[PDB]
Amino acid sequence: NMFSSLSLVTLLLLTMPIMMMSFNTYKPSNYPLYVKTAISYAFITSMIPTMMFIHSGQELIISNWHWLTIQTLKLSLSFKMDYFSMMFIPVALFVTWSIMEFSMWYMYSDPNINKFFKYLLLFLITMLILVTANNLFQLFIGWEGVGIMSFLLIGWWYGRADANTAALQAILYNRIGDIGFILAMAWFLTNLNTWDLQQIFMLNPSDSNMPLIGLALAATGKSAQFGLHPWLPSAMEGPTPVSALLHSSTMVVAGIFLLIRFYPLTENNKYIQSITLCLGAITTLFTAMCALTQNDIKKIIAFSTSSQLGLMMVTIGINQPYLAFLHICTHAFFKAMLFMCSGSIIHSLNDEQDIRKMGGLFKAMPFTTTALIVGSLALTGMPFLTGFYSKDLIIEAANTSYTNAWALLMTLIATSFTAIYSTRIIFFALLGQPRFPTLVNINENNPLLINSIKRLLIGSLFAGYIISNNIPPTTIPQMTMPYYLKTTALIVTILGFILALEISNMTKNLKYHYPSNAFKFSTLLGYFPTIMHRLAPYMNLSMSQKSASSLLDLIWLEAILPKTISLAQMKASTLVTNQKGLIKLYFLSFLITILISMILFNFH
Amino acid sequence: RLFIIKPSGFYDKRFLKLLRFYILLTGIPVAIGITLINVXXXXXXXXXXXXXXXXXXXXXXXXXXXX
Amino acid sequence: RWQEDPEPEDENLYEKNPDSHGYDKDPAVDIWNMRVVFFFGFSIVLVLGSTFVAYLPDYRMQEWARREAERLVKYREAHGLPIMESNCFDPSKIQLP
Amino acid sequence: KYIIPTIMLMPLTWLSKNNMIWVNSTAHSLLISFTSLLLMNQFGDNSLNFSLLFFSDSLSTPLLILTMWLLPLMLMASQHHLSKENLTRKKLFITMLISLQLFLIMTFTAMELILFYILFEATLVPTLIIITRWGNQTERLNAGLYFLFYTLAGSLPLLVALIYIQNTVGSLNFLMLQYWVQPVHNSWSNVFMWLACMMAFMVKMPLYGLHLWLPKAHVEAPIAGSMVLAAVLLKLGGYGMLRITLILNPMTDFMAYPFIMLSLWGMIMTSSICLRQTDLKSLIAYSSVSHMALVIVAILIQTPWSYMGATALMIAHGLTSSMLFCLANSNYERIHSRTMILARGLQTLLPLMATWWLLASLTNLALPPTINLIGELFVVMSTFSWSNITIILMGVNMVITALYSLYMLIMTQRGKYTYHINNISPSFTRENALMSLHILPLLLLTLNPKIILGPLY
Amino acid sequence: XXXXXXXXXXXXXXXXXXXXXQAERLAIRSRLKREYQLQYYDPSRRGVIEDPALVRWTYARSANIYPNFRPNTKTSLLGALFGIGPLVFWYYVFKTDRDRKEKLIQEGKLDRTFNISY
Amino acid sequence: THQQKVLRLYKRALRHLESWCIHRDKYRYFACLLRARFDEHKNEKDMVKATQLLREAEEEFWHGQHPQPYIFPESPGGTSYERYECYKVPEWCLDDWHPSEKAMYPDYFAKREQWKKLRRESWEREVXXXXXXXXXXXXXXXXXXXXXXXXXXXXXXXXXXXXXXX
Amino acid sequence: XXXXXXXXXXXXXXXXXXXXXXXXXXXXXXXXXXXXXXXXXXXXXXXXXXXXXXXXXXXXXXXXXXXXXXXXCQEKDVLCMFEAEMQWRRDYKVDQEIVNIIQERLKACQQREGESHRQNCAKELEQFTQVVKAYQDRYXXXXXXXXXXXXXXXXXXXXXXXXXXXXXX
Repeated sequence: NMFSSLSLVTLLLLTMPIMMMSFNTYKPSNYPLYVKTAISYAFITSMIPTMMFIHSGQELIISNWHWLTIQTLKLSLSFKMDYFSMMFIPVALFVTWSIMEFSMWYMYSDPNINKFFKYLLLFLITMLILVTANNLFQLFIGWEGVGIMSFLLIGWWYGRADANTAALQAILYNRIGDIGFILAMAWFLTNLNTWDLQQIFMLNPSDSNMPLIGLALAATGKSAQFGLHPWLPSAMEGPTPVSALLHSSTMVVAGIFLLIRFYPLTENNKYIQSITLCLGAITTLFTAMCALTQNDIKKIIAFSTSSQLGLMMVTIGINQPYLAFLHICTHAFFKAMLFMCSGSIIHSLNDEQDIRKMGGLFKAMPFTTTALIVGSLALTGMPFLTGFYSKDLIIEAANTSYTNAWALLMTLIATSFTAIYSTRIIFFALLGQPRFPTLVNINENNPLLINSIKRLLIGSLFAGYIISNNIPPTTIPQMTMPYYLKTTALIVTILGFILALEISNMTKNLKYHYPSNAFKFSTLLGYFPTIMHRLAPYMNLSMSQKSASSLLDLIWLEAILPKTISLAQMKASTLVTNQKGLIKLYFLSFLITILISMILFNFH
Repeated sequence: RLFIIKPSGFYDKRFLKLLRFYILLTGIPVAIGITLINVXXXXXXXXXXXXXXXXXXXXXXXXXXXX
Repeated sequence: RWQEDPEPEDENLYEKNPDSHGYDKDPAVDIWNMRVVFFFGFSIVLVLGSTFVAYLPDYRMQEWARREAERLVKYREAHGLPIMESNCFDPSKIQLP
Repeated sequence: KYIIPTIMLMPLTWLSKNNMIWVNSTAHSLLISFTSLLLMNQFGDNSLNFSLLFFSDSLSTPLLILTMWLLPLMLMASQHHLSKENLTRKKLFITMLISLQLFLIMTFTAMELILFYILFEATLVPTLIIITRWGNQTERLNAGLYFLFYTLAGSLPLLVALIYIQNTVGSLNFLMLQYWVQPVHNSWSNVFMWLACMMAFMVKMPLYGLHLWLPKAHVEAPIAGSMVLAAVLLKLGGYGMLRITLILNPMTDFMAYPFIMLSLWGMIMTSSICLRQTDLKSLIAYSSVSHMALVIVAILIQTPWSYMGATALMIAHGLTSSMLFCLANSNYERIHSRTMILARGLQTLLPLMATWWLLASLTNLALPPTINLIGELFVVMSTFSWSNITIILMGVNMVITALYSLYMLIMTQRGKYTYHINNISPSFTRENALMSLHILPLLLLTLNPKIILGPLY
Repeated sequence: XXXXXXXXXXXXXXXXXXXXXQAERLAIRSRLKREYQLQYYDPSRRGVIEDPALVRWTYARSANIYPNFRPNTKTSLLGALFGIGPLVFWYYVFKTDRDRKEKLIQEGKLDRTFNISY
Repeated sequence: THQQKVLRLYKRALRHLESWCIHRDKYRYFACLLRARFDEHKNEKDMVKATQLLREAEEEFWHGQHPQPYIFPESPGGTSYERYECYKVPEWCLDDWHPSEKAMYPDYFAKREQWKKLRRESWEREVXXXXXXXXXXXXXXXXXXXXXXXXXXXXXXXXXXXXXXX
Repeated sequence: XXXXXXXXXXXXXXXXXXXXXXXXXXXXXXXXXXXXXXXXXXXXXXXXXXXXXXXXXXXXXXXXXXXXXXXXCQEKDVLCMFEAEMQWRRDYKVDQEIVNIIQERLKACQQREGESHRQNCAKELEQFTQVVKAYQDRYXXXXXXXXXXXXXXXXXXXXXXXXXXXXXX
């Protein structure tokens, strides 16, 4: 009984600042602190039902506000507190808990300091709807809501140019991903009368039309993938806590989160199994390649999410939903630290977003640099740095399958490729001689910074102790090949880091080497600004201007009534201006009229 | 100290004050609407006996304001 | 030559000789209209009108059908085998062809 | 109950003194609109007739409430205009709205087709005088003549259509009597019987062909922006397509098949032009073509699910497009030109109106269930039961629905405004009230959208 | 559109004709700037300036529709095939899908048993 | 002008050099190598040979043209906050402020009123001085400086005064 | 209650044998919050229920049955058709919400079993397949929008298929 009551408390606590947003009571300067205090107690109230889940208990609740009664349907505000939904809530809340107190230090003394917190709460609420969604109509509220609140957050900085391009593209590529999602709605209603998520587990149909052109097409729009991903580096143009949330716990889960909930459909269909891994094979290396060449503090972390998303797509293709959410939950703790500890450098040395100009040494900054070493090594296959409890479990499970061999070989190169861009934060900018970005640059630790980073360290270290042990698993994967499958996950990180250190030091420590101008680089951006920022917006607007507007919508589609005006006025002139007076002429015409009635028309 | 960038503000802030003053003026029946469920009983599910079909309210369940 | 065509002039109330107003000319007309009866419709149609909309007077058998269906389910389950639908409004039709 | 107090607005404006006028016309209209929601909503299983056939009950029309909602709103934004001119001229063009309100109530209420026709074309007369006068830019007549010679050219074939039905099959009258109607045998002589009933509603509800009636009416502005809301009422004023397709021709859908394909291309090509256009009012004018094109698709499918989305979109578009035109009027009163590129600057100069700009733009897209999610998505779900191919075309349109809204935002979200020196006061107390009176009724429809979509709901 | 080499600083010569060409460009640039300078730097204005170049830009799309199109040639017919043409394209797509569906209802049922919506 | 075209390319070449090299000590090594290449042709003045080198300067530079160059902080175009961080408020909005709120902090309002009265009186004198310049068309290239010392204000007064503050 | 089937009874009993610790975090929080504000909410609900006292019984459900079916009266006449058309629309509106109850029975099965999903239940699965198939054939679902006059033709179309197939075999 306590499970149902305490579940709604977490939902109500996040809406309480929105209830007090509309005047109500006056709060000067305390409004940014009010958001921090609201989520602080929201974490404690969410910890208890997860502790209940380890023991015993599973509950589904509806608010009885069913707005639909249309044709054999009921649609109440449904809240599911089961496994994938239950565990994700305190993980997502603890990630935000640090970001809100981080938002006290970053973006300080602004005229729109209060309005910045307003959209972030709605960015948290809409996600919590998507997590607990048990209706497919309820699922749309979250999946679009997170994608629509991102417009106000990515394009937060009021820029006359370039800043609004990112906010437009964030929904534009998302709405091409919507084509599948809305098709997934229409197929679900016609084939199944139930419409809600509680249907799929009983009388499951075997059809390829639903998950492929549907959930997988939704997984290409939301959450990076290969289909459309030019919105990832552009999103870095906004403030640093915004870019942190989009790529750690919130916007980055929305694509994968749907596929885990629809796990009985993926297991039965064999054609879906292949296409999820075949598209997942291209996501692993192609996006990881872009992290090497692109030299910006924020933009390296932007492409690193999509390379991590490749492994998140493999989990669906291997038919393991239990190990699917475990990677993302630990990924939430990986990049809540990594985004803003690197973001702390940008604010310290004036306003520099490039790794080349940045020279934040380990001796110069004591607190921020320690998080950068731990965070980068956590992404790679490390035995006890929370990497083995998330990344390595997928690699060991993938080898024992009837699935595609080319997709399996491509993932193995990407696991060793993680070591290159992780060291490209350390060796390229942090380590060695400082680049000196500006003469007399001040960098100091603030009281708000210490309370945020140190308490993030608990989440980044104890993630492989709490989440991995308490959650009940299904079917153990580790059994076969001690050197070919089991050792290969750990050896790739060791051989990758050795290859990264040898290649970087050869170019950096050389003095006289001369860089070659001629190179085979299809790596700088991946040639997506040449086709989707140059060709695709042009082709939709050329057909709009050379055709459509200048031919049809103003001339040819109009030419129905002006066609019966230009010919009507010609027929009008043949009666008015015709016969220039004279009684003679009118009486000559009357001679014919009698002859028409007698000869031409047969009547008497 | 600086003079800074200037907006209108006086016309802008007054409208929000003038809007909310008339929300609060009809915010009293909203407060009574809560007490109508509290003080007066809403509805109970019971089988109808053959005596009267409709009196005041014909068929209305939940909220006294519906009747 | 225009002769009499030139007469156009820019006009705006803004704040000059108006203090703070919405209605053009006269402070007495402005306060009694633009803030009172303009916001009286905001209080009656929006706030007092929110009680209606669809909530309260049943609205086309939305709440009535639920009580009607439940008693028909329990009656047909105990006696009959077919649940609700089997042959809808058809009992002995005079042939077909 | 509905007519008579609406007629008493005519002696109200004339008898009242010159200093008042606007106070009496707005306040008295608001209390009549409250009483429309009080009585019309009550219905049984099948909605029973109101009285004798002069004005009848509503079966699937909560769209009458929208006309009552704009009944005071068509006076609020017109306050900036008309004030410079004569006091007698002010009274005349309030009474032309009252006459519009008189005829618009009669169209939706009266359950007829014979007498409905002489109220269908009767709305065109007051709007003609409204459009042909007070137009700031030229070519009023190149839009005024096009306003009639598109509509009347298509609607006069109803005289040879409707009368032909009642002479053979009983009488049209009540529609509640209309069950005498036998299914059409489908022949070459029966082709022009179906076309004449459709072509009348093919003009008011804009397609791909014969669609140029609408942009000319919007770009060449009648009076300020409040009369453009009445032009939105004319789109939904052709609601008889819900009644004719269901009753008069139930078996006929084979001849509907080419007309769906025309409206399907009136979604991609009508949206593409609505991107590179210069005028701020035109970028609402062409988005209103595609939004009402969704309804025409839904009608010709004839599925029970599609009429739910059809009735929703009539109310959805009636309070979102009118909201967008009020924002276009608020920039037209300050900058004195309808150019999008020149009128550039939100938040910095217009701090509170920019939040109203956001709420109006996002409602064109599928937000959390306000009305447009219950409008658009219901049609897309119903098109798959017609044919599987539809969502490949309909999904592309869902991308460009953002490209109406966001392009209107971004091209005004630049805080430059170097050439512009005007727009000192951001918005008057009435101007901000206009924006709230359009979105907040839709925000109340989130709780209960039963009175937003009801053909057997 | 882009060539083999991106145009930014490619092919430039001083000469005599090119030196006077830049003098022609600055002559109009300074002339239109000074009339803006006289309008911007005075408190007596208060309002939005017209600018004849920007009005003619809006007039290019809103007007000049029927003054043009008087030479139709073969270019207009190609635009008609890109407009009225694609409407006839889907006529052999939607009908073929419907004839596929209509045959299934009468013989060899393909529709799902758990279907009731519309 | 020949002198300006060399300087514009040389300014770009130094800033484009730091994208390829990582360390600042290696940057100084290549900077001396670039100086020796251009000083060989700078010694003698040529009309045909020097112009041929200017078109040759586009080559080699274009072969290694896109390694994502660094613009450092707030720069015209490029990357990382071009118009961002500075939202700003126009000077027209300052006078637009309504009473009661304008009464709060009277030091900023009274000082601005004194500057506004001085700008209104100088506007008539500045208009006659601007047309006094010998051109008899409208203007030539750039705006002319003030000749009078007593009246002050060189043509534009609101150009430098009241702009933006971060 | 009565109409809704659901599960008979749930077990739910804790043992707690392994490890001493601080008893249980789930058990301690359940006992604490039951008397903190859950007991106060139960007392406030009882105080308002007792305050009602006098209550109206009311008719609630209305009768009106049969009154001649639509497939008994023919020829276009308002006097006979109107009562018949109201009867069919009454049945159609109820049958829209009949399916909803049977749909909710399948919704109740999915949560209560979870891991079993399709392996058990079977009774709710068979009940849903029988009704929806009958709803698809009899109550439109294919024959356009709702109309009582068109419904008799839809019933005749199904009857014609039964007469043609049985005669051949």
